[PDB]
Amino acid sequence: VQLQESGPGLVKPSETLSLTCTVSGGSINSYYWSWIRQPPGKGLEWIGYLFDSGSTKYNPSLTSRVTISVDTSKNQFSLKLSSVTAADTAVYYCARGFWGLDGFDIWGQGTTVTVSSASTKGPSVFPLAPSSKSTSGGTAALGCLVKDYFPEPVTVSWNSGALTSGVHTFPAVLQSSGLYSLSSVVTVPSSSLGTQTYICNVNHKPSNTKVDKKVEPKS
Amino acid sequence: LRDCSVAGWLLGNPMCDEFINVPEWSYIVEKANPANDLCYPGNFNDYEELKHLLSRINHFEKIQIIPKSSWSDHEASSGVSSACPYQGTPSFFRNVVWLIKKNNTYPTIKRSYNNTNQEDLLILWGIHHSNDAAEQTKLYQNPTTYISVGTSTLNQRLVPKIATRSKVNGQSGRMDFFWTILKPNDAINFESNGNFIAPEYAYKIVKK
Amino acid sequence: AVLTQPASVSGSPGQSITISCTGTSSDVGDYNYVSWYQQHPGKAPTLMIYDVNKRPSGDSNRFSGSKSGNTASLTISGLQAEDEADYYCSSYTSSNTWVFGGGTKLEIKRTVAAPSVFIFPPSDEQLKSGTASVVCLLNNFYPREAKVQWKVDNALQSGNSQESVTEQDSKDSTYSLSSTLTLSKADYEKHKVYACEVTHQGLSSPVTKSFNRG
Ligand SMILES: *[C@@H]1O[C@H](CO[C@@H]2O[C@@H](C)[C@@H](O)[C@@H](O)[C@@H]2O)[C@@H](O[C@@H]2O[C@H](CO)[C@@H](O)[C@H](O)[C@H]2NC(C)=O)[C@H](O)[C@H]1NC(C)=O
Ligand SMILES: *[C@@H]1O[C@H](CO)[C@@H](O)[C@H](O)[C@H]1NC(C)=O
Repeated sequence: VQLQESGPGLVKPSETLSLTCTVSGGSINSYYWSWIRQPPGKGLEWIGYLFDSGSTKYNPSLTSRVTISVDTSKNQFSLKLSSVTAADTAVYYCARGFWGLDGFDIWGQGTTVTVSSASTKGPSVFPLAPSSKSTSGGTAALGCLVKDYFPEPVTVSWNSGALTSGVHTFPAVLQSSGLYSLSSVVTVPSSSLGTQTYICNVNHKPSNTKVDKKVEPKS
Repeated sequence: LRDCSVAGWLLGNPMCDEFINVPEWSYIVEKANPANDLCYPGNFNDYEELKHLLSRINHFEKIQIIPKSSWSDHEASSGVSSACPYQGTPSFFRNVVWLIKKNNTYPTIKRSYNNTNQEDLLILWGIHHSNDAAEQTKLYQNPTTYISVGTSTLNQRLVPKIATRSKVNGQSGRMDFFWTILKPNDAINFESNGNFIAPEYAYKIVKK
Repeated sequence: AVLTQPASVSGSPGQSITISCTGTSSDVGDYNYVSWYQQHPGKAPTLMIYDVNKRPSGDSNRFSGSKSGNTASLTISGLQAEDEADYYCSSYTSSNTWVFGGGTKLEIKRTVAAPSVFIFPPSDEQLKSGTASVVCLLNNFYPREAKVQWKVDNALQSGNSQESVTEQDSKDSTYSLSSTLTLSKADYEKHKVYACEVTHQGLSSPVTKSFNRG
């Protein structure tokens, strides 16, 4: 069984967040179904769940703003959160459980929602160029700097997922402009900088940006 | 057992207090004039066969399978009757829950329990045949109801019959009880829009 | 709500560690519906334990749950590098809700490891845009504590740099750290020496990496 969250990842303050969970490979019926969120760098918070035919119970701190509903014919259930503020910026998860499990066994992958009046904006990708500037043998490091995008998230791979050994992708930081920036780096053999090709694949779905950048030791 | 039958024991009749992990008995001596059987008048279906299975059973562990608090759209501690008082206050069975409407609505129950234990479970539940259309709407709002219970080897679709009874301890309605054995990894499915007496506690059992 | 969990627990590979989770009578105490979830960052939590002590699969072989009073516990035997994660307890409550604990970051205590330090000057593509980003990379070190100081023509810097740290690596339990110094294109070209000096228990003396043109 698989769960997938769906809906817009950028909502304006005081408007209403709307999300849908699509259940594949199994039926809604007889299970209970829950929404859970996680603000960036924080812990999980239970929003509420739907059970029986269409009964609900909500977290006491949110119950005046939340509506959970179900559509058995489409095998979906939905969350609405009204009058959103910046404190509702979170990754939102849908989840399943049942009596005898009494927790939550299958979770969606999560979808990021950011509460803001700003507009989507794609990243600029700049190289972090290697050279014969060596530290600790497996010397030579390179990367790319993914700068000034909004909102979260971006994904980064190297050589289309073929190079994963020694790669570090750092958590984004939000800078004083309100735009995000991050970097991804790889440690590579110094002796083969001339001949090996290293390409970082940046993907920013909220702006439909998808840019590859070759990183090389210049001259 | 002292003054209780087997049904009144398994259902949690307030009169009886024989519970927890009640010690691995070497079969059961029950008087044929069971002082306190059911609180309400009614029948315990297949009492016969359950008594034969309780013969080959030695030890019981009660467990909570559906929390009473999870019926938050119904009233769950209003179903009480003088048929069986705890102190002198009218009470009901402990191990099973009488769901009443909440504020002129009875939402449709549709809920599963999966036996995630290593033992088979003995699960009990009931149906209420109300006295009159008045009591029906008074307890359950919906005039026309149903109970639906399914496992891999059980298929119940009941319809409760409005009918006025000859009073037994002051009530002209009756409650029928049913039981089944849920195997590990099998699930029991409940679905109802009224008259349902729901399980809360079941019993883990190992046989010979 | 929030159940009480230690913010972090620490252990060497191979040993047993335990995480506590404290609630009250209305959740952890009265019910047997405590679950434990393991979460790596950017992914959904994964159910590791349910009904206080049941395992969904063989991935939980080394995991074991128990409960005493209003305090639940999770024990992980034979700690492995890959056990590094956030762990959350959860409990059903008498209000027909669920509550989570605050989460416990599990840290793997390994030997000391000196950083490898790299400094990157701003690219020409970016300087055409009006801003210069100068990156300092500290790779594969342990423990976490590390001082990074920027110096432009030996002038110490403050307030013009940000940094992020990776999670503990799932195979060798190290950290990496990226410090980014941001200047205007105007201020970048006013100076020559750009230096990153790193201090860390794995280095006998601070290591400085530097470049010139700017
Ligand atoms: C009752 O539940 C069992 C167990 O479910 C699995 O374990 C739980 C703890 C939870 O992690 C679930 O997500 C799991 O699916 C079901 O038996 C499993 O069924 C799946 C079906 O795909 C199968 O892959 C597993 O091998 C089964 N495991 C065992 C031990 O049999 C079972 O189907 C449920 N009963 C009903 C009627 O749905
Ligand atoms: C009772 O239910 C009715 C729906 O008919 C609703 O108007 C009212 O708010 C409810 N009263 C409560 C929940 O106290």
